[PDB]
Amino acid sequence: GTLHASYAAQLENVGLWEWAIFVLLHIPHPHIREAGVRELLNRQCVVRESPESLAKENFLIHRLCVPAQWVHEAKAIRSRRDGDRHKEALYLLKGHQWNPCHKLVTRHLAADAVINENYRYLQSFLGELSNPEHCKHIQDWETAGKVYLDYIRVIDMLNLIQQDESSGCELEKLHTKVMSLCKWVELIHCYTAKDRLAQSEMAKRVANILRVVLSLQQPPESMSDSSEPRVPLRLLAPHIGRLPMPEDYALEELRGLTQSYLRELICDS
Amino acid sequence: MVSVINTVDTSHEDMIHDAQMDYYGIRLATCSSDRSVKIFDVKNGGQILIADLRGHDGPVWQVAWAHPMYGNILASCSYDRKVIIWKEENGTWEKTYEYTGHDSSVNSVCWAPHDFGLVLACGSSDGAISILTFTGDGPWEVKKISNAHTIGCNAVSWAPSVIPGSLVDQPSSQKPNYIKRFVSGGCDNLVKIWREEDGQWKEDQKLEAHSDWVRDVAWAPSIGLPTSTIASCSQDGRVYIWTSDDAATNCWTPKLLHKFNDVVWHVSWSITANILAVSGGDNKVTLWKESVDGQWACISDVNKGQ
Amino acid sequence: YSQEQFSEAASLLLSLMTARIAPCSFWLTLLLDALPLLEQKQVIFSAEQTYELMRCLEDRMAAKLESTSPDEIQKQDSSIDNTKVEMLRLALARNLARAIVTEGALQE
Amino acid sequence: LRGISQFSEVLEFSEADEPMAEIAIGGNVFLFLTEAVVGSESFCTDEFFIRRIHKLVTDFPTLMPMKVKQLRNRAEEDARLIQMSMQMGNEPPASLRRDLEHLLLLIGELYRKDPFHLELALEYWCPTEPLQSTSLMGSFLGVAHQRPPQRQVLLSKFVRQMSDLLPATLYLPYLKMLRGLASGPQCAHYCFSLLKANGGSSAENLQAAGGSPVSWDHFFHSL
Amino acid sequence: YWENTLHTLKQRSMLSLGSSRPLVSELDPDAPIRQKLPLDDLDREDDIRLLKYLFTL
Amino acid sequence: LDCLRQLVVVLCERSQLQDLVEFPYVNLHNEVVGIIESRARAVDLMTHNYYELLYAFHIYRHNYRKAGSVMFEYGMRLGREVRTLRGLQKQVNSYLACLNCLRLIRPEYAWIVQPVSGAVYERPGASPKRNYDGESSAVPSSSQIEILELRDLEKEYVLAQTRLTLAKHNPSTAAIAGSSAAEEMVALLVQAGLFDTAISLCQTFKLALTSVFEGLACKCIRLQQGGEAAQAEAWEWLAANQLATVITTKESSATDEAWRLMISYLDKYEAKNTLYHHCIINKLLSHGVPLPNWLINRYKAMDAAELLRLYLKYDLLEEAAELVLEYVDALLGKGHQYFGIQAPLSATSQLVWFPYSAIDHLRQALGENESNQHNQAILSKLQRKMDEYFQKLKKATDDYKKLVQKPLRA
Amino acid sequence: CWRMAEDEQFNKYERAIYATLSGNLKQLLPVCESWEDTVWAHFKVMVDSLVEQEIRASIISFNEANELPREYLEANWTLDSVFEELQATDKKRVLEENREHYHIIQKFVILADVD
Repeated sequence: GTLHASYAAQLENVGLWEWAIFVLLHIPHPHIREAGVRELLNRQCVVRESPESLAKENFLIHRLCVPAQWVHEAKAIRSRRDGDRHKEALYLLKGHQWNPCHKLVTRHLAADAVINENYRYLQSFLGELSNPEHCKHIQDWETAGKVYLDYIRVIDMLNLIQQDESSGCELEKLHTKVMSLCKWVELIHCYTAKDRLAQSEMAKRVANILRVVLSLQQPPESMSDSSEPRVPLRLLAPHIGRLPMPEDYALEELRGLTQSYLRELICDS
Repeated sequence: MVSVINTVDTSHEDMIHDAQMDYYGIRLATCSSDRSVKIFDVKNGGQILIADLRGHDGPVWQVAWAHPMYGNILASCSYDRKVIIWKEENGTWEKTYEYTGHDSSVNSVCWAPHDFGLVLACGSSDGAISILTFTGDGPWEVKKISNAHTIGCNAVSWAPSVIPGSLVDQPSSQKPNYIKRFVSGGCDNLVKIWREEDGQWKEDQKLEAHSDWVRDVAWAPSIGLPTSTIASCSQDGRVYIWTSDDAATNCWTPKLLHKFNDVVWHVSWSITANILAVSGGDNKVTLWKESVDGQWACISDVNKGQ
Repeated sequence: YSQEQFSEAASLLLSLMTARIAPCSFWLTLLLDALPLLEQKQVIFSAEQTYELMRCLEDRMAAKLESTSPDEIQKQDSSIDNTKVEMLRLALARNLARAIVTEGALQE
Repeated sequence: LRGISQFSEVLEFSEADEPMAEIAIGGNVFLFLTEAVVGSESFCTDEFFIRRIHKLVTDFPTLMPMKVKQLRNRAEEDARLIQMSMQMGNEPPASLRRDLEHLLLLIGELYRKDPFHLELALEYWCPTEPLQSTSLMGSFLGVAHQRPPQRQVLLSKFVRQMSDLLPATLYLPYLKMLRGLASGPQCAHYCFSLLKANGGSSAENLQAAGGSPVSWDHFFHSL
Repeated sequence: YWENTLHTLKQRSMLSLGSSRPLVSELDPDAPIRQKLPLDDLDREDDIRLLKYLFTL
Repeated sequence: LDCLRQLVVVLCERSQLQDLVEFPYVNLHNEVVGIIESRARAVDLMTHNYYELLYAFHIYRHNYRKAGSVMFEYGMRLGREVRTLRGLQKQVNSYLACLNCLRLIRPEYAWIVQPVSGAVYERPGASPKRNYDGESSAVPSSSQIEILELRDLEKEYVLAQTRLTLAKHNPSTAAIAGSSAAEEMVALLVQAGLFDTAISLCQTFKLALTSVFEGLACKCIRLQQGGEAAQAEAWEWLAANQLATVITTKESSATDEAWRLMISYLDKYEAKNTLYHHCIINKLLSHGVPLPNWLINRYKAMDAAELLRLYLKYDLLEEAAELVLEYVDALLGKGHQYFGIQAPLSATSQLVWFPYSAIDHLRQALGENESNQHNQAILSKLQRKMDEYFQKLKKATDDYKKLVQKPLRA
Repeated sequence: CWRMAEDEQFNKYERAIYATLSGNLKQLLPVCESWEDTVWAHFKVMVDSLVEQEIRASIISFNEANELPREYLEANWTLDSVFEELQATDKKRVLEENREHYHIIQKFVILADVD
């Protein structure tokens, strides 16, 4: 143990730390070997992709047979120290650390991605986490990570329906998913003022999507020229009242619902 | 040949008590009688002061960096009976926690292995040791070992999370048995090993070889060795190395490393557990290494020239 | 005020408050004395004048928050003053609504 | 020609403005304006002489900003050539053009005296804060917030641009320019504020000598 | 229930001796929550043990 | 609808605004509001009173919520489009009218709905914004809706009122003040010398008062360096701040009243950390002005170690040495009350933090100048006092050790 | 009991006791460490939810003023959904135990799926 540790420390000081890993891999004891290799990776692994860093990583993975997971774990820990939450999430994903990745994405990346409308960026992480083999290992996937993914999928399906003259079957699938999202957006745990802002923007967008879907599900047989599309209030009101909206917007929505309900009562007399 | 790589002007207004590098060796924390903790970025032979942390009402004795997986966290302890937890968020340092559960000077702080979470041991001149645990949810949890040392506890140091040899004897499917242990030194001339059992701290071992106050204790990092090693130093001018070859026998053997002509204040292991630094009242830092025959030799006497 | 010259009285009162010649301790009483003029059927205080009164009420509230060490928010004189303040807020809001309507009707 | 080319009806000579300006700069125009025109004892006797040369000097950076950028890049090249010749122990080449140095000296000498109190140096300054002077309660034209004229924004950008990474060859000409532009009560206060703003950006890292050489901290620390 | 907290409260009523950690002033189960004050550390450990066993039962 | 548009236009042109308000508009109410809103959106805010008409129209029908929304939209557009003293006065009046309308509503419904700042109100009839390729840019299908509560409208009202107070004090600033954020407005009020209005604005927006204290310190410095003209100009901005006790005794200079104002603000606005005192001292020292004894004595009682670092930062070695001599005398028991030290150096007293590193920097800075017999006399006086302290500390530590070594027989 | 289970000022086991008693699965799961504990928590809350639904359907005079969460009241329980949630867990121990031959047998015996 002294010979392996002393020569590995000499190689670390000379900057040949990839060969210090090779020296540590000769340690007979598996737990001591594993601890020493991970400790050296956590010290010397660089997050910046230089041709030299990539040559050293290729040497460890392909010649030394070191698990690529441990190199990615060390890069995730280093990215956390540097404050780069994006690279931390990327390396936790590549490192097969699904639970830490999901907690980081939901607490720190999801709100900033929703507020900036960068849905493709949030979908790259949540899409890979959504695999049926990974989801089983993720704590609280259904209450957080899935809600953001299902929200992105509802936006993507609405953008597709705006570009193609779509069949009524895709509109019913969109309606059922939007109605499910209205229930799950309330259950998002908000820790920061940004998370509340993102939850309120999701709630506002989901309510507007629900109105558009309910307006498009109508057969074209009520064209009396001069009234806005008749949104059925009985299907809309139970879902708008459950959405975590800002007080000003909830009051505008309730004023719109009360004015449209008064118009339904004036047209049925 | 040991060579000076860099000289840091700390701009402290009074005596510096401790100086700790972060896990990556890119940041230096220092603490002083001036009641401040200073943090420097140390890169390419430059230093930049990045924080002046104020919150102690007396001399700050020790600083300790937490493991980087929990972010940039620093503990400090002081004569003012406080332990302060500092954290960097978005490039700003703040006081995230203050512990005032000691009745006298808190002389030493040491973070546990990261496998155990955010756990801090604190040794005090009230003779107690406090274990502070942060679970991520709610307030810091506190376990106090009352009367850990008679007169006072001077130093605390955590054992490695994995027992020596446990990676060699495991057939491919049992998780390493993580045992929370630390060593303490006190004004009762004792070195004591503590173990957590059933959520309570017990005195596991009592190590008797010093004839005056134990000033410092350092548990050696276990990199692939089958042995546990502790260093201790004392007011009696002695440094002992304690070895245990079997974690089941609980048998600790003292070896006298050296007898200095003055008090020995500090002992610190290299990260590779192959060099021991020893700091005396003679203003010298000596470096010691074990030879293949198990003999300890002084490999550097760094005279403070200038 | 006794001679029923309400417009001139209102202007003087406002001047006394804005000239900062009044002791801070007397500001509540002065505001309370404005209360009957604020609740008159005829708009005596303009929208601008009402904003000024509102500012004075806020300045006081701010001054009270700076003078009260956290250890004396517990004895029985905070409830009457709070009621007076609420009454004043309501009166100021009502006058402001009336003044905007009247001033706006004259500008059309 | 550059002024007229902003208006659609004279296309035939629109490209002839830049080559004529390069020929004029090649003829030492700024040096001649400094020594022969502004240096004449009789230049300061007629207000309209000052207004017309003021306009000529201020129209150059406002109408031809790409030529000002070329003169700067050339002065930075010439400064590198002088530094390289000095390191080799050689005399600097006699073919070096001082066009930008002469423009800075021209601005410095033109504004050195204001005998008619015209305050024409104010076009180089942009107020960053509204002066709370409560003491002229006496003209009933409330106009909050005119944006400074586009001309004054370009000239104040010129003064700031000329300070950024200043070569050792332009140090003295730039200080002489600022001295000319600091003639008058408001001009002096804006120059004071500029030199104060240049010092404030680095109190916590004593190992990088990255302060602007044109700052109050540098002047008094040097003394 | 809360024998150590009760003991410390009774002792504070009898001796004005300085600087002991502020503890709950009332012995109803809501007192720690309502007052945001801790129990004695022994009573808190005894309650954590008891609650774990009640959950197991 | 076309006849209704014609009726609304002709009645507005004929100034017959009463008939337009009194008409029942059975089922046409939303269309009338839409027509008058569209015209109020199309027309210049200073020439025609369509917002005041919409407000009268909603007040008459007891629709206080829509009346408040219209007057708030009017106030916002006036702030954007009409950056004149008269525009700011109308903006303050429209926000006041909005606040009054919402106070007549039950608190549960006292909220206005706004499209977020950056929602392009496409002017109805603007040609679709074509991209470079001539395609109609798809309308961004999320007008994010912001709900404004009465407290947020009170902040916007205070902000418009502070813009109007600045524009009344200096009519040239009206154009700048109209666009200023709350932070920029604090800087402009501080330049004008309207410190109470700046403090009120900092309290409403929860901004740091640091810029107010720096600016007041800068005005006090300029007054102390300024001739008779600066003293005359100072009465104008001093009168604009609530000195609750201006007794104009014929003997107070404008500089003395500016310092009394500073003392009154430090007393009214205590920060938990010495930040405001530090900021003032650091500003005074940056201008080479001698520190007032009252400020030194207050700061000695709060943080003498930070004061010593400030004197060292500005090379004030004599004052730094006198402060250390007095602080050491205070620790020894002479004048301990002047430094906030509850108990002097005894075996049983709490450990006072001794700023040893700053005192060692002072000893180094006094020692680097071997030529100055004065610095050596100070350094020898300081050393002799440090030795007296270390001897008394050793004795107090030995007497503490003896107190700890008497056996517990009780 | 539901509100007491959500209040983080209470101990995790006190929260879990009131969570078991009120049907709050989210506050019960953090103390369930084994497969058997996790299955018990889902089935216990399923039975409590279905019982609460039948009581509310039968009693014409429920005052709306005391809302339990809609997610608990409108829960569409199936035997399969419990074992799907057990496969979606982040708890490594439960995922390992869910592959044991007897726990696979017990799952299929519960589902009544012999095939």
